[PDB]
Amino acid sequence: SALGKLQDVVNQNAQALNTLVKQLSSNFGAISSVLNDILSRLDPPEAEV
Amino acid sequence: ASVYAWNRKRISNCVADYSVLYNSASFSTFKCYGVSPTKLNDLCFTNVYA
Repeated sequence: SALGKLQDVVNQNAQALNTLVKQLSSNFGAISSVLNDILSRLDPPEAEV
Repeated sequence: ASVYAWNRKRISNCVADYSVLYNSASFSTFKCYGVSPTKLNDLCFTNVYA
């Protein structure tokens, strides 16, 4: 832990990138968090919403 | 059956064929929520209840 300052930058950026990718699994109020499922089971009018 | 005691049939482990829904003439309302009626043949469901 002597190089804590360097390890912090690696940890902060990796955590930020991990948080970004984990946001792809959030519905945000939509039926599903994946576009393919929404497109698979909805018509273009309802899929757009 | 009467609406108060409605029949529930569980459907699983089958090849779902919805041709009955499209070929029938008797249906008056064919509403669908969360899915598109025409796309029912291109979907896989964990379990179905009728």
